[PDB]
Amino acid sequence: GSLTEDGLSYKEKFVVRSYEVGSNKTATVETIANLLQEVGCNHAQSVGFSGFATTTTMRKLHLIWVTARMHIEIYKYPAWGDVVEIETWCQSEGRIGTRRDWILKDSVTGEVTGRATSKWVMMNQDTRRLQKVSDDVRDEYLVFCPQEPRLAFPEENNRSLKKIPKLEDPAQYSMIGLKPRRADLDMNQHVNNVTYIGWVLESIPQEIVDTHELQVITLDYRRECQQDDVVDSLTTTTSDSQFLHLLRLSGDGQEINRGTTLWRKK
Amino acid sequence: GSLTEDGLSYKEKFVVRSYEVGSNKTATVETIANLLQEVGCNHAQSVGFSGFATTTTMRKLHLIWVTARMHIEIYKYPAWGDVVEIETWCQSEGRIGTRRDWILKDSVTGEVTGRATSKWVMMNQDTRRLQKVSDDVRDEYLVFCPQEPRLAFPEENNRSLKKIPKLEDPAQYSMIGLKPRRADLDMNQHVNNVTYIGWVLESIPQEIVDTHELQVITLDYRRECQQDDVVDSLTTTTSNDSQFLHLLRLSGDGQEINRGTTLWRKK
Ligand SMILES: CS(=O)(=O)Cc1nc2ccccc2[nH]1
Ligand SMILES: CS(=O)(=O)Cc1nc2ccccc2[nH]1
Repeated sequence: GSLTEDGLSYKEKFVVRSYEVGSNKTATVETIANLLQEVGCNHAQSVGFSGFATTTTMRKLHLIWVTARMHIEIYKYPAWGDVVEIETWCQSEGRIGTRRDWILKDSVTGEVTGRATSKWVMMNQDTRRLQKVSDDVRDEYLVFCPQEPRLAFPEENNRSLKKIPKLEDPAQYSMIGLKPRRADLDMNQHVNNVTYIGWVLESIPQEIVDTHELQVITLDYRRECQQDDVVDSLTTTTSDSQFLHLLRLSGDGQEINRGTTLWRKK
Repeated sequence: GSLTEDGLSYKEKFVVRSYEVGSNKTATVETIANLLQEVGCNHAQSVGFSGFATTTTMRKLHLIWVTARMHIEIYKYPAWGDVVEIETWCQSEGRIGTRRDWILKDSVTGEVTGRATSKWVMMNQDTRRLQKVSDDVRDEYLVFCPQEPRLAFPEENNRSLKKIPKLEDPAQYSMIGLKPRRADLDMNQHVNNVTYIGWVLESIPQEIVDTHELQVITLDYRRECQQDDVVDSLTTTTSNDSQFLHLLRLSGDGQEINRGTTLWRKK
């Protein structure tokens, strides 16, 4: 991997692994999500940051970057043995936080096979309180981002910025009692954000998975699943096939995630 | 990746990923297991086989290669960003089946940081019945294996060939109600063999994990966990070092799926 000529974006190639593919022998959306996360960490390393991509000033204030929303759109999933190239860049969206974008390409043809966007906020790692981005912290990141707007999703009022509603009981489909295992944790012992995508998809029936391909997934992150927590995954068809998703703690029903998926007939 | 000069073994390098490491910021044993599986799959591809590594004759008879035992010994876990190089080769052990071995090295120093061995059997994929390797099928593989014995574990009576006993109730520690999710399945919709290693380790207390490093793991594969099965993971201490006896069984009737042992060293 490497920063591009201007040093304002990062590129990396990946060869799709045998354990990374589904029944179609093409990379799963969780593998795609893990590769986006990997190129994001490598971009942070290449410029001196750090998976919290922190400055020494944020480390002193116990401040970290946390994902608020992830949106992924796949046109063609890379097959087993194929090389996929991913370009990524960050951009501030005012005091709200930062946006990280990705573009996925086929290394052979050069065609865009997918794109992603994510919204991040600044949080005190202990109090879990959002303190919003200050000027002296903002200025430390501005030299690693382009000044002109560079958007993976430029269309006005696109799918990535749509408001997601709360699923109402009874759900059409459900997957109950989901628990994370040690392989679901990251290096800081927190549940990896990709696990939540997997948990959302657990409530999609096998008939949909076998006859359709996932085109779009949008996920909101509200609360973390704290290791010894149990998750319920709820899904209702809202339609192509569209679904509304809800992740909640098995006990009291506290919301952890809300999302939507769009699927195309094979 | 590539076959070595003699075409009798395969080598591949891997850069350790951020999501592949644990709390020590070094590759987990499940990441190591996935990388062993990947270089095994790439060795099969490089010579014409197709993750069952079958010949057209085995495909006609509905025969597959299935793991009976996996044994991994790690001296140093590769850190995040490090390149690890893995060499792998197969060798027949008569009509019983074949053995796949691995040697893990640090690409910078060249020192062996780990090694692994596995025993595989031929099974009919429909009836699940085992049968001895026929001479016509055996001959198809002989040209891709060395003739002289080449062992990752040559030792007189090494840990890789020790018989594992059945854990007796009550277990000291347990992790109940484990279920696989879609990411735990392979391309043929079966539970990936690496998931079982993860399930065994789920019953090790967090105090052991935080104060020790896993040195050896030996796992026997007896029965598959199907998509809709639920697993109970049982562990009892059997011991400077800490040793454990492990059992994976179906939550309901208590049918055994795996039995294993781990050895851990103080940090
Ligand atoms: C919310 S974030 O994307 O983790 C913050 C960030 N902004 C960056 C700019 C360049 C390199 C790494 C960067 N990490
Ligand atoms: C049970 S096994 O070891 O997966 C069968 C096998 N034996 C091989 C020899 C060379 C290349 C691939 C090979 N696959």
